[PDB]
Amino acid sequence: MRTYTFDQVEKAIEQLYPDFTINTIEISGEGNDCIAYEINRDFIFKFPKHSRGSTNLFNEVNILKRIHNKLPLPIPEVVFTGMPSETYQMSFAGYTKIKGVPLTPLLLNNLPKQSQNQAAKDLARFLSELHSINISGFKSNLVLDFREKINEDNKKIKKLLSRELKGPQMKKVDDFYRDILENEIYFKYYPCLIHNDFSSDHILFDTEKNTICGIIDFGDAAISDPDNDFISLMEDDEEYGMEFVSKILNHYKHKDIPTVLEKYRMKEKYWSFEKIIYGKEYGYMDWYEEGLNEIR
Ligand SMILES: Nc1nc2c(ncn2[C@@H]2O[C@H](CO)[C@@H](O)[C@H]2O)c(=O)[nH]1
Ligand SMILES: [Cl-]
Repeated sequence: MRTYTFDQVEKAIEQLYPDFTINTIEISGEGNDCIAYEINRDFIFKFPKHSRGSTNLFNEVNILKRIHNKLPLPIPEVVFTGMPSETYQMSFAGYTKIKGVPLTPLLLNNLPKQSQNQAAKDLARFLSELHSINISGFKSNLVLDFREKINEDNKKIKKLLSRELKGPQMKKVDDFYRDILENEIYFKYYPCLIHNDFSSDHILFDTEKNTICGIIDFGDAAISDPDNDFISLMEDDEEYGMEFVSKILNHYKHKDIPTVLEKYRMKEKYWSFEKIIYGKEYGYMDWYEEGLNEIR
């Protein structure tokens, strides 16, 4: 976590875009990587909160450039870019603002049923088109192999928690990982481009038309398991629930729905472990203690 004032934001952008006069600045929203500023009412400028976030911002800028006209929904179009330094791979990025509000579970459920169903179809067509984008020209570094990630997570957890857990407790963590890794269904998928953070906060809605009008926040985008993009929608608390996602799956012509459900169940048990690792790697200490407490 690092912080910006309006004066730094304006100065940073002026250095590189001297001819863009700034009138108004205000915070649009915040994710885990960047703060997003609304400039001149019509632009969103993301500035990274730390080096990791900046690397994700850099990722987002390059992916958006590659897929800019391949999708059936608006996505952010980059119009302004910052520069690298010893600290940030990209100091900021500016794009055209997508008007609209997040499609919260609450909003979605209050829509007429025909609109709920168009939303499901629209989300599926967007995912289908996305997961079909040809990935040849993509940076091979973008590939996230789930088997590799799980193995590396198991060594990170050991190394992080070795002096925190009693032996029997670490042995059970070890068992959990071993069990995950002997199940081939988590690891057999055809890699493609995925949004990888495809949740309701990132789906923008036009409440005059009652239709989805944008997908945002491509900072986690990767070449990986397409099923990631359904499981992130399935949580009942903060997301859409099984019923709605099962309409999406059906429009998508998903062939193996029980496999999607099993990946969701495993991801849900996996969350404590993600909180420890994501906690340390994004320096969110609250998450770390929560997952550690849970593990006991
Ligand atoms: N309404 C709107 N919000 C955005 C846009 N880009 C970023 N944000 C907000 O800022 C947060 C961090 O990117 C997002 O998750 C949204 O809350 C945009 O184009 N339109
Ligand atoms: Cl249909």
